[PDB]
This record gives sequence, C-alpha cells and structure tokens, in this order.
Amino acid sequence: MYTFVVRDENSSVYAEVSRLLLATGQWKRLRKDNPRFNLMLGERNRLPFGRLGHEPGLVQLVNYYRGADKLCRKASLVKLIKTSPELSESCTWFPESYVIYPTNLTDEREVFLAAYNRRREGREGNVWIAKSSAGAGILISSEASELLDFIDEQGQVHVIQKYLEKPLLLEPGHRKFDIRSWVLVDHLYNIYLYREGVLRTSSEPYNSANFQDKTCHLTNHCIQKEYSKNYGRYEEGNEMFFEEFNQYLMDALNTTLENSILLQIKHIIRSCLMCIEPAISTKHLHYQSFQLFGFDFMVDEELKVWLIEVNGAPACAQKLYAELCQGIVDVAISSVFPLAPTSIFIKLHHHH
Amino acid sequence: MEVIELNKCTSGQSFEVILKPPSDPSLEEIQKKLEAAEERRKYQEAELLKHLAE
Amino acid sequence: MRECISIHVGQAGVQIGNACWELYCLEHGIQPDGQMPSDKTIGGGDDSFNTFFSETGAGKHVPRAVFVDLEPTVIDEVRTGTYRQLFHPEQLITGKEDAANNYARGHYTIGKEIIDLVLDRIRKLADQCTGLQGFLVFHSFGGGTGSGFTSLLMERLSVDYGKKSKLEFSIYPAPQVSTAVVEPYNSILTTHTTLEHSDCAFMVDNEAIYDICRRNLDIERPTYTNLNRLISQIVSSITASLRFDGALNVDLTEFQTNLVPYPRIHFPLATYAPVISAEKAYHEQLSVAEITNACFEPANQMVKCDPRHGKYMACCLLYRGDVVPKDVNAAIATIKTKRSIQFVDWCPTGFKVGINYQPPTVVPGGDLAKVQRAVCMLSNTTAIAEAWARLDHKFDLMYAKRAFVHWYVGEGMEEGEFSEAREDMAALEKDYEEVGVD
Amino acid sequence: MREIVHIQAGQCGNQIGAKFWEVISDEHGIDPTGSYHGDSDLQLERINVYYNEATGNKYVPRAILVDLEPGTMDSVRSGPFGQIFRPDNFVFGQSGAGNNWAKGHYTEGAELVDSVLDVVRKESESCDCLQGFQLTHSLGGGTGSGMGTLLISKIREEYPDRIMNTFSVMPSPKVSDTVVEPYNATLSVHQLVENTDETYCIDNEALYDICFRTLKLTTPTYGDLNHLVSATMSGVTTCLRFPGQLNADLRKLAVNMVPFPRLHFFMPGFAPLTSRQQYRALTVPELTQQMFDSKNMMAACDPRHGRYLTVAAIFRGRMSMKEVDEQMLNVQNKNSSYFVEWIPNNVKTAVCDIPPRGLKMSATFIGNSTAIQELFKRISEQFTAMFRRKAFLHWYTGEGMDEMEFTEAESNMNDLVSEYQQYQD
Ligand SMILES: Nc1nc2c(ncn2[C@@H]2O[C@H](COP(=O)(O)OP(=O)(O)OP(=O)(O)O)[C@@H](O)[C@H]2O)c(=O)[nH]1
Ligand SMILES: Nc1ncnc2c1ncn2[C@@H]1O[C@H](COP(=O)(O)OP(=O)(O)CP(=O)(O)O)[C@@H](O)[C@H]1O
Ligand SMILES: Nc1nc2c(ncn2[C@@H]2O[C@H](COP(=O)(O)OP(=O)(O)O)[C@@H](O)[C@H]2O)c(=O)[nH]1
Ligand SMILES: CCS(=O)(=O)NCc1ccc2c(c1)OCO2
Ligand SMILES: [Ca+2]
Ligand SMILES: [Ca+2]
Ligand SMILES: [Ca+2]
Ligand SMILES: [Mg+2]
Ligand SMILES: [Mg+2]
Ligand SMILES: [Mg+2]
Repeated sequence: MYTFVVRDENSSVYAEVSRLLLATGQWKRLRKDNPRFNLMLGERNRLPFGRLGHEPGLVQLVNYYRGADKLCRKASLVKLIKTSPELSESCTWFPESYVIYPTNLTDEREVFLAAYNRRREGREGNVWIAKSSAGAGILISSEASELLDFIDEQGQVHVIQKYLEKPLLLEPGHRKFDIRSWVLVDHLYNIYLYREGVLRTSSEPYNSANFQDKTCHLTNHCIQKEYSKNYGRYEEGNEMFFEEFNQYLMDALNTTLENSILLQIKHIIRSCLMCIEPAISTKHLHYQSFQLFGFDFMVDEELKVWLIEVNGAPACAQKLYAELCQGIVDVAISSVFPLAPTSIFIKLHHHH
Repeated sequence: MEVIELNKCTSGQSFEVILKPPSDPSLEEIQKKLEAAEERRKYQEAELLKHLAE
Repeated sequence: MRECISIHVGQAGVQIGNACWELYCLEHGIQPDGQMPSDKTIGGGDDSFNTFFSETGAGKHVPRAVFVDLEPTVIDEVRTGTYRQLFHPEQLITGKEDAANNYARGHYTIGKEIIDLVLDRIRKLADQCTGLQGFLVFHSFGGGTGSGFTSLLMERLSVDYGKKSKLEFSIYPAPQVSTAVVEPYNSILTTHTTLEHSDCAFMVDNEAIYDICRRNLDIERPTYTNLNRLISQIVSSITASLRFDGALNVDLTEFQTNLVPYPRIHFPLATYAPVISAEKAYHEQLSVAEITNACFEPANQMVKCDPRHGKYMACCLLYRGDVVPKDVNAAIATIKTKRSIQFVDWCPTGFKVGINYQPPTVVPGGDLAKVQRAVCMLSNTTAIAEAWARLDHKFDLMYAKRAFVHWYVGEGMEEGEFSEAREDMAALEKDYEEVGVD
Repeated sequence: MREIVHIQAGQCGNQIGAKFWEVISDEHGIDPTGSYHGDSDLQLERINVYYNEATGNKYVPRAILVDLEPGTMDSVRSGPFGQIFRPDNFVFGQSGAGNNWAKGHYTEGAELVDSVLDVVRKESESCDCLQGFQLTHSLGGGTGSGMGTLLISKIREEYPDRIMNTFSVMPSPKVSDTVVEPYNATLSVHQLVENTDETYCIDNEALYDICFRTLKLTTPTYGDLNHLVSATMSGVTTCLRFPGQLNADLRKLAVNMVPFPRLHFFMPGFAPLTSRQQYRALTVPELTQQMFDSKNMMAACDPRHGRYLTVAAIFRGRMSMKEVDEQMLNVQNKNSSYFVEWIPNNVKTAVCDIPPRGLKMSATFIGNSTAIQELFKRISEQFTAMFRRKAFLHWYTGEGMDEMEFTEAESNMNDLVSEYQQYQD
C-alpha cells in the first residue's frame, strides 16, 4: 500500500492523478501534513523540499524539480539563455530579449536601446512586446518610450523581447496561434514528450497595423474566450490538435507537422532541460523529483519555431486529461512505486 | 585562477586559490537563572506536600 | 605552541571522544600506556602534537581532555577500556543519575549542582597551558546532558575564558538511531542558549553517518561503534592542522576567520571522501580529482542537504595523503565547469587548501579501508539551513499541543523559554535566507 | 546501580507479583533459594536492579509483600519461590479488607501502612541510586486498591522526586468477585491519575478473551490469567533488566511515553500467544502483525477506536534487527491514521538478545493510546448504574466515607475520559 498527500487543490492535472491513484486501490491519501508519505503532489510556491527524504524506510517522491523555476520564470529564462554556454547569447530559437527592471528599484535598459536604435536606423521591423510574470498586463508597440514608460508604472521585473511580426497564419481566417507541448521528466531525468499537442488559435484575423487591440495578437485561451467575438468558430474552444493541424500543413504547405515544426520543438525541449540537468537532477539525492512542463512555441511564415516561455504548473487540454494523467501515473509514479501500448510519450534520448 | 600564500613544510603544504574577486551573561546573571529555576522547583514541591498534607 | 582542551559531555560526546583519542594515538604513535617512543623530549616539549597531549616525567602523553556525564556507565568503559592508562581519574567526571533526555534537568536541576566541579577540573587542565587557544566541545543535541549541561558549560566558559575560542562538534538527532521523542525540544533549546557562546560548530547528522555506513561500508544495521569510528575520521581531518606542522588552520582563531564571516552563521557543512569498505577484495584508489568531485555529492555530506540551492560563504579543502597542489587546482578547474557553486557577492570565490602528506589512519579491525588520499571539505553553505527548518518543524508540531512541556516546567524551566528559543531559531533561519536567496 | 523497589499488595497483587518474580528469577538464573546458576553474564549485568546481594553471593529480590489478611502470603511463602523473599518484607494483617476500598485506604489499611513504609524505607536506604517504585495490585478489591493507592500517596510524600510505576488489574464483570468492583476501581483510578508516572492497565476481561478465544482455554482460572500478566511484566521490564540504551531508565521511559501528566495509562501487549502448532518458528512479520493486533492486547480496547500518542516495542531473542525496523516501519507507514501526527517519531523499537523461557523470540507492546478511554468509560458506566441508586454505599459510608467523595471520583474519571477524547481529534 502506497501513501500520498495533496498540497495543491487547484491543480486540475494532479487532481485527476490523485483520482487515478485512488482508483487502483493501491494508493492511500493522507492528510496534507502527514509526513509519512511516499508521494507528494506539492504546492506551487515555497514547496519545502528540505523536509523530503528524511523519513526512515520511506522512498519519497515529489512532482516538482527544485530549481526548475529558473526555466519557468520570464526574467529567469532570459538570464539562463544569455548566461548558459549550452544556450549562449546567439541561440537561434529564442526571441531577442532583455531584462528590464522598473526604475523604482543587473538591468539591460541601455543594451536594449542600442539594439532598438540599430533596428530603427536600418528600416527593419522594430516592434517589441513587454511582459512579466505577474500578469493575468501586456503591452505591444513600435516605440521604445511606450515600452519603458509602461514597466515603470508597475513595480515588478519585466522583459522586453522582439515581437514576431511575420507569424504563420492559418487559413481560412488569417489568424495567429501558439503551440503547447506537454513534457514529463521523471526521477531518472528521461525527457518524455506527450504525443498530443494543442494549437491555441486566435479566432480573429491578424492585423499588423494596430497592436492597440490585443485580441488577434495574443492567443491565450482566456483572452480568446473573453475578448474575442469569433471564439469557437473554426475549431472547438480555439483548440486545434495535431491530427488536424498536420493535415492542414499537408494540403496547404505540402509538408508535415513532424518535419517542419516538431523536429525543432523536440530540439528546443532537449536543449532547455539538458542545460539545467546538473543543477536540478535528483540522481544522487535523498528524495526523487519528477515534473510536468508546459512549453509554448511560436511559428513564423518560414516554418521556423521560436520558444515563448515554459510553464512549471501547466493545465491540460480538456480532451487530453485522461490520457496524459494516466501517462503520468505510468512512467512517473508507478515507475518508482510499482503496482501488483504503444506509449503516449516520445522519449528524447540524451547524454546524461 | 590564482594561487597565493603557498606554505611548504616537511609534513605537508597549504595555499589559497582565488577564482573571482568579490563584488554575555555575567556570572551573577547565570546564578540568578539557576537559582530562579531552583526556586520554582521548591515552590512546586511545596505545593505537592501542601496538597498531600490536605 | 598553544594548547587545546577537549571537553566531552554526555554519552555521545564521551563515546565520540573515545573514538577520537584512540585515532589520535594511532596517528601520533602513542600507545595505550601513554608512551610515545618518537618523542625524544621526555616529559616536555612544545611540538604540534603537544597542543592535545601533555607529558609527565615518566614519558606518559596525557590527552588535554575532560569527560563529563551525569551517569557513570558510559565513562566506566573509558576507565577500564584499552586507553584507561592515558587519563587520570580527575579527567573522568560521572554523576549518579542522568538528565532523562530532559534539557531542563541537565541545564538547571543537575547542572547547577555539578557545574562548579567541572569548571574546577577544566581549570586544572588550563593551569598546564602556557597559551590556551580555547576548547573543543563534543556533545549531542538530543540527550538531556548533551543539550542541557553543555549550554550551561558554554555560558560559564565564556565568563571564565572570555578571550578563548570555543568550537563545537554536535550530533544532530536522527530517528533511525534514537528512542527519545523530545529531542527536537532539546536541540532547539541548546542551540538558542549556546549560539552567542560558540564560535564554530560542526554539526553531524546521525542520519547521514548511518546511511554512509550502510551504503559505503555495507553495514545493514550500523551501531554506535560504526558511527563513531567514521565520525572520528572526520573529526581527525578537521583537527589535524592543530596537531601537525602546517600553515592553514593552525589555531582555533583561524576556524572563524576562514569559515565564519557572519557570527550567527557558524555551522559549516562537512563532506568526507573516500569511505571504502575494508571487507572489499581490493578497491581502486581514487584520484585527487575524483575525491574532490565527491565533496560536492550530497551522499558524502555530514548533513543531507542540497548545496546546489544555497550560496557559499567560505570553503576549505583539507587533504591527507598523496596530494600535490598541481592536482588540486586541476580538479577544482574541472569542478567549476560542472558543478553549481554559487558564492555570495560579498565573499571572494575561492578555496583555501591544506595538504597533509600522512594519509588517513584507520583503527585495526575497523570498517574503513586504508586509502592513499582523502579529503574533507568545510564549506559554509546556506543549504545547511534545511537542517534547522526540519528540526524547527518537528518542534512546532509538538509545541502546538504543549506535548511533553510539563517535564521541563517540572524541573524549574519557564514555558516562555521554549518560545524564546524558537523565536531565536526563526531569526537564524531568516539570516540564512537573507544571505542565500535572491 | 539504579535500583527499583517492588511492592505487591492484596490477593491479586501478591499472586501476580509472585509469578513475576518466578519468571524473571528464571531469566536471571536465580534458583528458588537465591543462588545464581546461569551461564550468561548478561544475567547479572543489571541483576541489582531488582535483586539485593546478600552474604554468600545470594540474590534476594527487592520486594515488599503487603496484605491485610494472611491467606495469600502464606501461599507465596509456601509457593515455588517463597523461600527467596526476605522474611522481614512480609507485612500483613488479620482483619481483611472485605473487597472494600474504604477499609484498605482509611480504616484497616491506615493501621498497617506505617509498618509497610518502615520496610520501604529500609530497602530504599540500601539503594545506591533509587530509580523509583513499581506496585502490583488490582483495583477491584480492598487491599490492593484501597491500601495500595494509600501506599502510593505516602511513598510520593516521602520520595516526591522518584518515579512511581504500577501494574494495575482492572475489574471486569466477566471475571468478577463482587459487584462493588466498579466503586473500588473508580476510587483508585483517581489516585493513580494524580500519583503515578506510569500505570500498565491490565483488564481481566481482555485476559479472559485471550485465554478463551486465542489460547483455547475452555475454563480459564486466575492462574491462567496470571500467566499472561507474568509474561507481559517480564517483557515491559526487559529494558530495565538487561543491557540497553532505549527506555533503559524509569524516568527516561516516562519522558518519552507521557506527553501529558494525567494521560499515563498504557496498554501492554505480548506476542506470540500460541495454543498447544506450538513448536513452529515465529517470523518477524508475524511477531509484528500479532503484537499490534487488538487480540494480543490486555487493555481490552480496540486501538482502531483511538490514536497512539507514543509506542514502545521490545523484541527479544536472536533475530534480524534490519528486518525488525523493516516491519516496524511497515506498520506505522501502513496505518499512519492511528498515530498522532503532532508527535514526530512516536514509535520506538528496542531489541534484546536473551529471549523469554521456552521461546526463540517474542515481542512486547507498550502503547499510550487514547483508545484507553473506553476502559475508563466502562468503569464509569457501571459505577453510575449503582451510584445513581446509592446501592451498596453503606459498606463505604460505614467506614467514614461520604457520598460527596464518590461524586468527586465520578467527575474526576469523567474528566479523564474527556481529556482523552480531545487528543484523539
Ligand atoms: N553518533 C553518535 N550519537 C550518539 C551516540 N550516543 C548517543 N547518541 C545520540 O545522542 C542522542 C541521545 O543523547 P545522549 O548523548 O545519548 O544523552 P546524554 O547526552 O547522555 O543525556 P542524558 O539524557 O542525561 O542521558 C540520540 O540522538 C543518539 O542517537 C554515539 O555514541 N554516537
Ligand atoms: N515575442 C513574441 N512574438 C509574437 N507573439 C508573442 C510574443 N510573446 C508573446 N506572444 C503572444 O503571447 C501569447 C503568449 O503569452 P505568454 O505565454 O508570454 O503569457 P502567459 O505566460 O501569461 C500565457 P501562458 O503561460 O498560459 O502560455 C501567445 O499567444 C503569443 O502569440
Ligand atoms: N488477573 C488476576 N486478577 C485477580 C486475581 N485475584 C483477584 N483478581 C481480581 O482482583 C479483584 C479482586 O481484588 P483482590 O485482589 O482479590 O482484593 P484485595 O486482596 O483486597 O486487594 C477482582 O477484580 C478480581 O477479578 C489474580 O490472581 N489474577
Ligand atoms: C467461562 C470461563 S470462567 O468465567 O469460569 N473463567 C474466567 C474467570 C476466572 C476466575 C474467576 C472468574 C471468572 O470469576 C471469579 O473468578
Ligand atoms: Ca615531548
Ligand atoms: Ca565569547
Ligand atoms: Ca483495628
Ligand atoms: Mg505562463
Ligand atoms: Mg546519558
Ligand atoms: Mg480476593
């Protein structure tokens, strides 16, 4: 009999994983403060890793990699890429970004302005987007003055990055979109990619001559369903799955999702996770970690993939909960606490 | 990567390697603490004997 | 030459002291009868080993040590064991009944009655010193004597020897080798009243020693003997510079200078390697780089914690055996390009290295195999705060119900000393967080 | 040299105490004459804990035999090991206690208590460093219950800082001598709540069920019931009688087992309990599964009705100490809902190499569980069933007692049950 505790009631994913565990009749749920647990479905913020792995005779497992926030924070991600030789400052899949602190508080203001002046002088597209982690608050504009003055109005760190002015637009519609890939890393640090992705499409036609209306520029599932008038027109819930998007790429672009977009996605996933493995691996540690990751990508009209951000506590597409959650149970939990296919994941082999 | 203050002798040696530069209660007060707790013990024991005598 | 007086309090302190002075004798060639043929100065000398041993006219080398225990059973083993001849009776102090795992009993009830006698005995040893550096105090966190009487002893020592350094070797409580439920109480109470009196303390988590003896020595159920021989190796590595010719950590003062820039944060993390089973047919001798790289493996730390998620304030590498600076600096260059070593911006990112050519000594018939080179890394990491957080949490669980508090109040302690001690720990955890996290 | 003074009072107390000294004397190699004839030095390592050493290498138990009538003690003196007790340590009257708590506590017992304390003082005076006391008695009668708690009260007055320990037999209607046993048990329990550090609760109803169901004893007798008490008393004192570091001192045990001063009533357990399939080897999993089973418990309370505050297991015999931790840690981790989570690591295991007589290995269980409130509930209800009608009170009012004293013992025990209920949540 295996025991577990639940310390994040808001997690839709692990809420289902907990339901699945209890369905096997081999996992027991204990009060969230009972230290004698095998598995901790832990809290998002301030998870007390230091108390794991000290109960004699208990192999303790947690669903968050201590230190993986360096990858799942806006400013942390930019710093990680610029400072990590494995990613370097010349990494070709991450938009040019700068860490800008509000003047009411190192900072890269000057470095950003020299690159801005460089574009404005060379007739190049000089449209940037300023965002932070304390958002629902995002701004887009071609003037640096509006970007800087906006971050100073706030009080938290922000990041300015180049806006993709030439996105890939789905037809019919002429609409932007992003791609969410779910990635599971287990205690052995195998990188498993969920075979099911989701394109969160904007139900509005892209418009490059008016960034004041952020409904056709932001593909967030919450904005498209609150500030968009064509929600659910082309695809149910502004969500297109790989089976459909792949057929589109064939009929329209005479290519496949694997060759033109997925090879780059898998390469980016490997690059980010391998880069931080030495810092967060639990190989020789007294407890074990696994974690689900949500990667967001952008694709331009040249079929080049760009990395937007990484999410440490992602939610899943409604149509893919049972499959993905059960998959987490299989390779993440039962692989350490076994019970008495055709896998849904794609193992990205790498050198440990 | 620099080495400094290298000292060698017969039984070994020591040195320094720098990679990057940077960017009470008195005796009286203790007797009081000890005697305070001793007094509290004497009080509790007398409360026990007072209880038992009753 | 300056003398160092060792003090062993409670069962843990006494049994670890026994293991160390055994190791010291094997290292200096001292026999169980106190005779040391290599010492050509009979009944006198200001050599390096003389920091820990005095000398009689008959050639006996007597440890500058004092054993204190409120019950006599653990010290009676010393009186009749192998090295009975080293000490004279005045050095071994035993009472009639112990502190019953009760801090208040050892600090107040029994401590008040025996403190003046202990100081008198320690005063005798001091009177043999021409330049006493300070004291080395071995004790447990969980025992009633180890916690209770030690904190009292440190208070008085600060009064009687104000300008003298005091270093601790403290055993952090581990459930796998204890049957006392109130040890979190004792640990926090003693850390509070000892903090301002201890200049540098090396905490050893029994859970770490236990798992090293199961993993590296193949001891399915390690005993106190197994634990103490391994603990005395790390202790010897730490005190070697005081007992041998050298230039790094030559006096107790240097431990604070090199390891403790901030006074309250004086709990350096210790990591030792290699620990190799003796029952092995024959092991491959590890290189300077491999054993140095091992110093950043959590599995070889005296306290299980993840330094990858802390900030370093200092770092000392103490090598023993076949090691030369050429190899040390080489391995360090390779470990920076692989490991997560983050220093505080107000401390130089560097390492102080000490090398002693005499390889580690192993007690005949012991569990550890003879190795050609070994290292002990003393690093001051915020990561060790994980140990305070754990211990502080167990305290909060029992104190929320006032469980067991009556045993302490019954010995004359006020309940407010619990919360006063806990609030001090809360600030200690905050010190680490302000120095380590961003 | 941490000596323990043993006192046994009344019929039950002297018969259980008798078999106890018979069992442990065998384990320490002491024959009925006091001469040691063992073959292991571990037998004498802690022998002075319970025995005095007289001239000629004779070991004399440090026990005082008290009773208000001569009957039971005449049997002890004539029993197997009767010769081994100091003749001076027999203190008895002729009046009897008539199964009357008042007679033991206030009238008959008061006339005899001073001479008993003179003997207690004689044994203590010859103690290098006295740990404390342990008393065997029942609560359902007059001498052990009434005079026993009187002795405790007077011992605490003269030795206020010494541990007071008792093995208390609780009355049950299933094994009852008189109907006033609830009166006597409720009057004693209040005395014990105040003046004992540790009380091992021994329910005769549990002893019965174990003899009838598990041991398959058709018609159990007091002798049969006392075989289990002897075996349990040997197990719980193994920590004190052989070389050990865990719970090796009476005060250290009390410190780790009593989180609150009034909740110091323990449920003991023993394994194995085999019926004559008696030669089969008992495995470590079986020892643990049985040791934690209610059927192996002598308080007659279902532990799954409350929560363990603290637990102390003791495994005797040559066995795998690694496999002991593996099964102990397996029981806690498989039933963590019955262990309070606000006392970290409240289950402690202790090993002993010397096994009990005729067994390769065994396990003794000591639980401070809130389930014990059920035993006090039963006593309370039987008390009130009669007290609400003032039935049988004249036996007590005729000895100088008043009804108010009964009403107070009632409220006192019902408070004790309430105190247990609040910590079970
Ligand atoms: N490493 C190690 N730990 C020990 C040793 N002896 C006891 N301990 C630990 O110390 C704690 C108990 O404290 P003790 O030192 O035994 O008690 P004490 O200091 O003698 O104080 P008293 O309560 O009066 O007996 C437990 O956590 C034990 O694991 C030992 O020899 N080596
Ligand atoms: N540099 C850039 N170029 C083009 N579009 C961008 C962009 N940065 C962000 N976006 C748009 O913003 C959306 C993603 O915003 P972002 O992910 O930074 O905010 P967020 O983290 O609150 C949403 P989530 O974390 O749930 O994916 C995408 O729909 C994308 O089209
Ligand atoms: N287990 C056990 N219980 C007994 C024994 N003798 C009496 N009792 C119980 O003790 C109670 C009677 O008290 P008793 O000891 O005879 O009275 P006393 O001699 O005046 O102290 C009843 O509940 C009996 O069931 C015995 O030998 N063993
Ligand atoms: C049905 C078996 S039994 O009831 O006879 N055995 C238990 C018992 C033993 C001794 C007794 C007693 C009850 O009541 C007084 O003394
Ligand atoms: Ca000399
Ligand atoms: Ca000082
Ligand atoms: Ca009379
Ligand atoms: Mg996000
Ligand atoms: Mg002790
Ligand atoms: Mg009778």
